[PDB]
Amino acid sequence: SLSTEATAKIVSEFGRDANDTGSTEVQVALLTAQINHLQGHFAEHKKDHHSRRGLLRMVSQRRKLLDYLKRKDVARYTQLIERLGLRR
Amino acid sequence: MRHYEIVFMVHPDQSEQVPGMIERYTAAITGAEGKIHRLEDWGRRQLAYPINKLHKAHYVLMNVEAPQEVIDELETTFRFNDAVIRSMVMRTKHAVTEAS
Amino acid sequence: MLKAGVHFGHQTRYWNPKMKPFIFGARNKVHIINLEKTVPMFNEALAELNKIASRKGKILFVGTKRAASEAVKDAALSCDQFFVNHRWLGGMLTNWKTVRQSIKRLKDLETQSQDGTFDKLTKKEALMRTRELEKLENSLGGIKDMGGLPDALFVIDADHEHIAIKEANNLGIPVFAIVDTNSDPDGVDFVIPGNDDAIRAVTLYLGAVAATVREGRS
Amino acid sequence: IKVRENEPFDVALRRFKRSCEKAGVLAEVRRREFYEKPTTERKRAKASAVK
Amino acid sequence: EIDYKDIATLKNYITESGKIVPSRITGTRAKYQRQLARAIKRARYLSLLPYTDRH
Amino acid sequence: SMQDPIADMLTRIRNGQAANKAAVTMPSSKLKVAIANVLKEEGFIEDFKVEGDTKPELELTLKYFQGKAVVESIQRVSRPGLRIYKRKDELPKVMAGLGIAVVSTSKGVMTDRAARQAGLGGEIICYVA
RNA sequence: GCUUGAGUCUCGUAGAGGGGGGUAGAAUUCCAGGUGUAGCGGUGAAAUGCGUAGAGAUCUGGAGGAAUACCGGUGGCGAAGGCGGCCCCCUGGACGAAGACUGACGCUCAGGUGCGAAAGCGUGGGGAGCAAACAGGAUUAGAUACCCUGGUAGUCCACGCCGUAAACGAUGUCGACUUGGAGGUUGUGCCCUUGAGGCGUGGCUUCCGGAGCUAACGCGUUAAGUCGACCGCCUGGGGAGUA
Ligand SMILES: [Mg+2]
Ligand SMILES: [Mg+2]
Ligand SMILES: [Mg+2]
Ligand SMILES: [Mg+2]
Ligand SMILES: [Mg+2]
Ligand SMILES: [Mg+2]
Ligand SMILES: [Mg+2]
Ligand SMILES: [Mg+2]
Ligand SMILES: [Mg+2]
Ligand SMILES: [Mg+2]
Ligand SMILES: [Mg+2]
Ligand SMILES: [Mg+2]
Ligand SMILES: [Mg+2]
Repeated sequence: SLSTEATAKIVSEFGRDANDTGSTEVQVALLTAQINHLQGHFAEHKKDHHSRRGLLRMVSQRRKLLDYLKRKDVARYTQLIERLGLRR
Repeated sequence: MRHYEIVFMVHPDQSEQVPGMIERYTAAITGAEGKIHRLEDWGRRQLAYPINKLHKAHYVLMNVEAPQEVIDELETTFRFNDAVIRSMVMRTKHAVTEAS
Repeated sequence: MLKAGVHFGHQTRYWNPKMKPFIFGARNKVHIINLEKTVPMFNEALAELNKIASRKGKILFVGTKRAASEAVKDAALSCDQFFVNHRWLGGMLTNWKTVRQSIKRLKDLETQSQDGTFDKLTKKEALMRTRELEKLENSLGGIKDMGGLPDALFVIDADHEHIAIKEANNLGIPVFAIVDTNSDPDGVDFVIPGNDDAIRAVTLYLGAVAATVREGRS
Repeated sequence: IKVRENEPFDVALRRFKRSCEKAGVLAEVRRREFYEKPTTERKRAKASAVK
Repeated sequence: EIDYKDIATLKNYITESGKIVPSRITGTRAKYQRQLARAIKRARYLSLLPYTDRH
Repeated sequence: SMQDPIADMLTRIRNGQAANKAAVTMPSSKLKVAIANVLKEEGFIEDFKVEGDTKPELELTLKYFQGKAVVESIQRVSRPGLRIYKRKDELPKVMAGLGIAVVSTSKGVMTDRAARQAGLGGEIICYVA
């Protein structure tokens, strides 16, 4: 469900440092990652109804987390959605 | 990179194209920067039930480290080739040597 | 302190949560009771036991099992004490008034054993009437005469004597009893931990109880 | 299944068949499909086989 | 068990006929009875063991 | 969910008591304490105890009088789903007077006897007898 | 602000969890041929049916579809529906052991959205066995049935519909608390691993049973006990889940 190499990469692209793993922005980004990766798994298959349930979870998890941040530091929120590229 | 067991069994009448095949598949895997942690030319072995008419057929064991890609095209080459009366690429979890 | 040589504890799983406070066991799949908490229960035990025995002791050494029945028809039997060493004919307390004549037939019979009619009638009737009397004898020996109403009660095995104890509880009769790791306490006022079906913890305490009623006020 | 019985005797000796096949998987497959009802069967086969 | 190629260790978990022998008979554990079966099913496929005694 | 801790106190008590449990503990708080007080000061518990610092721990010593548990009953009354507040004249009295009601006021958590004397009133946390 | 509630991170573990593709043996039906000859088949008994154009029986080669024996188990996975040959690829969740990171980010949820056995519908395929309808033979007083000989939709694949089941544990979700006993299954720590184990410590699961609860049966640390948050639903039978 995403690689250690890949997940690490992004902690290290988003947090204070590798280790600052549970930072709002980091979670969100490594979710956002798996979501987009997945978009091609369910492109084919589509009838992978079960796996799909997990994907929505990812979206609704991310969605609440993004909601949190915004309330907390609005400044950090906007950067995030820009850089991650969503919230059209 | 992952591993796999792999163990194609060949038609007697195609016996000495086995050296060429092994040669080939390894040249294939090595080619893609993959190791090869065991090799075993069991040769003609007697069958536990006649498969395909004819009893006794030439086995070959392997244990490779290679990318889901060459292992892909292997399974096919195995189909394309109507001399390999069976084949089966298997689990993994870490290299292996000796057994048998 | 201890005096029970080898009664230590007894009884494996079959344990009763409520019997935790008197346990410190854990030897090879079986609890040893808390030896050092059983003896402070001879204090109180033989005490309010005797404290009434001098006030006049009427007892009921109630304890059964073809494996200690006779070892109850003993100095337990002998003294200021009555007893039961077989099947506790249920309702024998709660229905004494019916059972009171289960007695009249025991006497009015043995009183007539080497007396009354006896060697007469038929030599059918004979042992075919001492079977009437043999049966009665066990379970309804100790009762014989109850002169002073059942006053306290001492039982060997709490739960094995379900009925006995229950009856007491119903009639307000002290019930002194020893309770194995497995048995339910709380049915017993004066509770005595430790093994309750080995040839020793019996005799010991049993014979030790016989020694306190049998002497209290000369 | 197989008895390659040898020399000195005349009796069948095939108690083998009362160890597997025959009325085993045969009385079994002979009839009503089943489906979910073996579950109701075998659910009594453990309620029994508990004691 | 650990390996389907072990036909030697394996051939004592099947009957004459080749039917897998139930855990209950062999007294095996759970986690392993499965590893067992799978190793057997493998070896049957690679003609390393009969599915049947019909040969 | 943790949502109502005060019921949890009232309850851990009610339960453990019925389990003839010697002591009982739980996450603490300003509030839990003010009540553990009235509970002791009214003599329904032996004595409390808060043993922590970052993750504080209220601990109450229970009481058993005859054979019974001293606290014969302990209910919530206000609660998140439904807050109660009584003015002074409208304050409640438990078991006719015996047993008590814990009422928090603008001058701290105190019983009904108390608040009634104090001439005020507040949120009636719970009933005890 | 805080770290225990909730998340993120690391290495592993078990699994009929899902989606796709490949493949194996056993049997059935059918086709072809050897041998062989008057029956076979079916029932309670029969008959209809099948066989002299050679049936059934047996042996050999082949075609096709459908389901995966043994394992297999009050075993396992999933939110429910429901998921059992073997192999690869893609993928969801759960659990455990260490500590590291975020710092109340949580619980529930009318409306809304998704999913949802079987049957059933739509276009195309596919069709061995099974089988509503239908046909024949019987049984019966009747027999629009149960039984028999046949057999179409369907049961299978893709795509899209349908949105219901005793869809049940007839028990909404989350959290905290409360005596025990014998198992099953799955992690993990320690012990001359010196025993196929010894003692702990999590997840899930079955039986039994204490308080307590219940109209009772029964439930009982997987509550139907003790409490809290929120949602859904009930208010006599019939009429009607109808208009
Ligand atoms: Mg065939
Ligand atoms: Mg054939
Ligand atoms: Mg996974
Ligand atoms: Mg749907
Ligand atoms: Mg359908
Ligand atoms: Mg259709
Ligand atoms: Mg029919
Ligand atoms: Mg409905
Ligand atoms: Mg059910
Ligand atoms: Mg029960
Ligand atoms: Mg339990
Ligand atoms: Mg509840
Ligand atoms: Mg309608």
